[PDB]
Amino acid sequence: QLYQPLKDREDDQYSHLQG
Amino acid sequence: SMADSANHLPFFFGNITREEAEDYLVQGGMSDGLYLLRQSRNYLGGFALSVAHGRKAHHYTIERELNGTYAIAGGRTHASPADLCHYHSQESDGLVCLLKKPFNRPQGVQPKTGPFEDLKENLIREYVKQTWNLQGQALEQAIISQKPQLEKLIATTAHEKMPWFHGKISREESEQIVLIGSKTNGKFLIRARDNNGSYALCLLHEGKVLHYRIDKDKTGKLSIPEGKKFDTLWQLVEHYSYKADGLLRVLTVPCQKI
Repeated sequence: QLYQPLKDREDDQYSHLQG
Repeated sequence: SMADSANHLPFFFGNITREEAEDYLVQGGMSDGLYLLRQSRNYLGGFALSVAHGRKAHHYTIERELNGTYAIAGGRTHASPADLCHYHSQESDGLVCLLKKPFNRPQGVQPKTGPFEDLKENLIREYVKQTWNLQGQALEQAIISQKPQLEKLIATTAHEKMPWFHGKISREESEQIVLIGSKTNGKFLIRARDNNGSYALCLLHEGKVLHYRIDKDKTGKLSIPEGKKFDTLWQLVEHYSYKADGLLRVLTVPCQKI
């Protein structure tokens, strides 16, 4: 394959305004 | 607007990673409403609010809005991140909890800066001097009078001058130039593919050159497919120099030009 794909990207969850 | 171009709060760590911010929150006890401020690593002029609650870390991106105010997505705007933090110490207003206790920089720890932040003021000075033919006070006044616009421009162009950026060179030229000299793992460059903000990351892994696509989406954000999104290439390079995050390995030494 000509361009390498990303493997398993680390979990990187951003918090949102809520309640 | 911030009082200065740089943040100066005792609980601002500059451009530390999420992981370094979490390590500092653990060092500070991970008490509910313990918090620090860091520079956003993927939003230009942005910040991130890292706060402990429920023995977990919660991370909020604070964007710089077009008018020079700051806001978490969908929140009220504030003059500065200092104002944002003081406000959220009085009203939760959507945050997981009240901010109770700033975690301050330990004694003699300074805010972290990246390569770009260390070059930024001098790149702007050189641009105004050469474009407008100004010296001394006049130069200083001109920088100040257009500081915000100058910061946006230098951010969009600064990559061109940085050691890992080789401009418009072919896939073949890139493999050839990366394989010259010591086959140091993580040796890398970025090249342009067109004039329409499409690039490639070329990375040396066990004596073989890998190519990853870098694309500008419809927002103006650069990313490797399925990857973290950035406003600038220098942000992308700083991120993938800290951790692989899906690459076969972390970026190390920038491939020297010729």
